[PDB]
Amino acid sequence: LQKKLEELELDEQQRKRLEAFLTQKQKVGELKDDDFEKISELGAGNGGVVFKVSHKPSGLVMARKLIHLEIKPAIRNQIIRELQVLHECNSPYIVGFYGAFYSDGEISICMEHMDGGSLDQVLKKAGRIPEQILGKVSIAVIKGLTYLREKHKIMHRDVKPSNILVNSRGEIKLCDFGVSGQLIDAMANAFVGTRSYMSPERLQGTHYSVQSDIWSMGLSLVEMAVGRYPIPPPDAKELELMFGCPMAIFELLDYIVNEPPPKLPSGVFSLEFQDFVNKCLIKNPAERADLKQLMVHAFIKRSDAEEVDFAGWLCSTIGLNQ
Amino acid sequence: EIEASEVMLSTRIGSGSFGTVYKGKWHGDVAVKILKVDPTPEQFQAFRNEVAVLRKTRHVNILLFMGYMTLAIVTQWCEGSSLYKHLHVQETKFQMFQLIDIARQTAQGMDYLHAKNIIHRDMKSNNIFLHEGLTVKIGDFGLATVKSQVEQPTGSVLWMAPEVIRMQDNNPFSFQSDVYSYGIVLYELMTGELPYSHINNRDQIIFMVGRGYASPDLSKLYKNCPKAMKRLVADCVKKVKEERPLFPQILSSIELLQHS
Ligand SMILES: CNS(=O)(=O)Nc1nccc(Cc2c(C)c3ccc(Oc4ncccc4F)cc3oc2=O)c1F
Ligand SMILES: Nc1ncnc2c1ncn2[C@@H]1O[C@H](COP(=O)(O)OP(=O)(O)NP(=O)(O)O)[C@@H](O)[C@H]1O
Ligand SMILES: Nc1ncnc2c1ncn2[C@@H]1O[C@H](COP(=O)(O)OP(=O)(O)NP(=O)(O)O)[C@@H](O)[C@H]1O
Ligand SMILES: [Mg+2]
Ligand SMILES: [Mg+2]
Ligand code: NI
Repeated sequence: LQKKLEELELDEQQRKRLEAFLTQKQKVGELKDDDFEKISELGAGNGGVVFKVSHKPSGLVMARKLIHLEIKPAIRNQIIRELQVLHECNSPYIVGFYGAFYSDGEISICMEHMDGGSLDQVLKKAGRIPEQILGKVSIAVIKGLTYLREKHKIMHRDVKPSNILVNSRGEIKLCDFGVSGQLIDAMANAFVGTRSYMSPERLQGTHYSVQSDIWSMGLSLVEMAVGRYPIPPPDAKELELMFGCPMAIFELLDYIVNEPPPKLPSGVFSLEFQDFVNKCLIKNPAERADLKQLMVHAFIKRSDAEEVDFAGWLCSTIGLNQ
Repeated sequence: EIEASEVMLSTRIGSGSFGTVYKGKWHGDVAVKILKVDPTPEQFQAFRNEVAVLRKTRHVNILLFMGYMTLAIVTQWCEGSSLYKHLHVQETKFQMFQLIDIARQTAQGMDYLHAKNIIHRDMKSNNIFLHEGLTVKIGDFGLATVKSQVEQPTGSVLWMAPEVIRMQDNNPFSFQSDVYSYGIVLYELMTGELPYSHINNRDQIIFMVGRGYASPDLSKLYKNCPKAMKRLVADCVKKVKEERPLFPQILSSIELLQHS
C-alpha cells in the first residue's frame, strides 16, 4: 500500500496525508457492531443511512453507512469480500475505507469521515457554488475517475453532488462508486427516485464506460453552478431571477435521452467554463470528451493554476472550523 | 382512532417505501408502521376515509387493518416470513403445486380487494406473507394518501406497471395495474428470480420498462411450469393494460389448471 503511493503523482502534503491515513488504518482490526458509539446522523438516502461513529478500540472517528438488503447469505459474504478492494483505493481524490461487515440485516461500510459533508449539502447552504470552486471540484472528479480507471479498471457509476465529499482541509473526494458487482446488482432492486444523473447511453442500455461518469459530472457541475437540478433547463427569465439583472421521474429520463442537454447561461460564467460542460454533456459518448481531453481543457488548465482557498470558503459557508 | 397509551411498541423491524414497522401490543399482537409523513388537513380527511374502508375488509388472505394513531397505522402482526424472503433469501424448497397454490390464494385476496373496490398499488412479494405454513396474507394494500396529492410514482420499480411508471395521466392506477404487479409476483414464483437480472441500473429499468423496451424474460420460467400458467404470466404482464385479464378470470384459469 505504501509502495502503491509512489506510483501516484502527488505533492508533498498529499503524500503526508495519505501516509498518515494508512497509519491510522493499522489501528483497525476486525469491525464488530458492539465496538461503535453513535455520535450523530449525517444524512440518509434511497439505499440506506449514514452515521458519524466513534470506533472505541482505535478511537478513530468514522462515517458508518448502513445498507439494508434482503439477499442470500452467499451474496452478502461475496459483497463483503468485494468491498475489501477498497483497502487498496488510496488517493487524495477518493474517500478512505476502514472496513465492512454485516449485522442486524444491514451491511455496514465504515469509511473516512468528511466533516464538510457532500457538495449536495454544501449547495443547500451556499445556494450556488462559485465557478473557481467548481474548477477545483472538476479537477478532483477527473483525477478521481482517472485513478479508478488506471489503478482499478472500474468506473464510478454514480457521480452526483451527494457522492462528492469535502472536508475542512480543502480536500475533494469521490465516494459510493461501484466497487462490488454484487452490491450493484442487489441495489438495482430499488424504489423509484425523483431525479437522475444517468447518462443517455446507460438509460438506453447501449455500451457505456467512464464517458457516462463524465456526463454525470457535467450535469452535476451545472446544478451546483446555477443552484438547481438542470432538467428541464430554466427559462431566460429564471436565469435573471437567479444571477441578477415539476416533471416526474420518467419524464426526466425521456428528456435526458431525447432532448438537448442543458447548458450554462452565458455572461455570468466564463466562456471556458461553458465550453467545458458542453463537452461533458455531448449526448453521443464517442463525441463526448474523455478524461485525457478534459485535463488539458482551457477551463481546467486555468483552474489548476489558480490559488483558491477552498477550506476557508467552506468554513465561511457551512461553519466548518479549520 | 387507537389510543397511543394502549399501543406498546416493542421491537423495530425495518422501514419500507412509506413507513417504519414496529412490533407492538394492542389487545393482542399488532404491527405498527410509523408513516414517513405533518399532514395537510385535506389529506388527513382522505386518510380517515380510506381507513374506514380498509378496517371493514374481512378475508382469509388479507391482513387485518386495525386503525390509526397520532401518524401511524396499526395492522395485524404476521409471525411468518414474507414471500420475498422465502423465494430470494431462504430459498425455501417449494413444490410446483405449492407455487401454484400461493398464486391462487394471492389471486383470491386480490379478487376480494378489487370486488371491494380497493387498489393495492404496491403488490409485490415483500407484501405477501406465508401464515402458519402455506396461507397467503396480503398487506400494505391501499394507503394512497400516505404512500404518495403529488402525481409521482412511489414504490418498487420491478413490480411497477409501465403506465404507472410513465404517469402521463394524473391517475394511472387501476385494477389492471395491480394485475401487472401480480404478474411480476407470478414471475418470481415460476422463476425463483427477479426480473431484469441482466440490468443492474435502476434508472435504466425505469426508462426501458416505461418505453416498452424491457419486459420480463419468460424463457426463464421453470420447465415444469404448466403452459396455462406460462400464458397467465404473459397475460398479466401485457404492456397494453387493456389486454390484461382481471382477477376473476385469473382465479378461474388457476383453478382450471390446478384441477387438470
Ligand atoms: C446509480 N448507478 S447504478 O445504477 O450503477 N448503481 C450503483 N452505482 C454505483 C455503485 C453501486 C453499489 C455500491 C455502493 C453504493 C457503495 C457505497 C459505498 C461504498 O463505500 C466506499 N465507497 C467509496 C470510497 C470509500 C468507501 F468506503 C462502496 C460501495 O460500493 C458499491 O459497489 C450501485 F449500486
Ligand atoms: N464518509 C462520509 N463522511 C461524511 N458524510 C458522509 C459520508 N458518506 C456519506 N455522508 C453523508 O451522508 C448522506 C447520505 O448518503 P447516502 O446514503 O449515500 O444517500 P445520498 O447519496 O445522499 N442520496 P442517494 O444516493 O440517492 O441515496 C450523504 O448525502 C452525505 O451528506
Ligand atoms: N404486518 C406485518 N407483520 C409483520 N412484519 C411486517 C408487517 N408489515 C411489514 N413487516 C415487515 O416490516 C419490514 C418493513 O416493512 P415495510 O415497511 O412494508 O417494507 P416493504 O414492505 O418491504 N416496502 P413497502 O411495503 O412497499 O413500504 C419488513 O421486514 C416486513 O417484512
Ligand atoms: Mg451517496
Ligand atoms: Mg410492506
Ligand atoms: Ni381448486
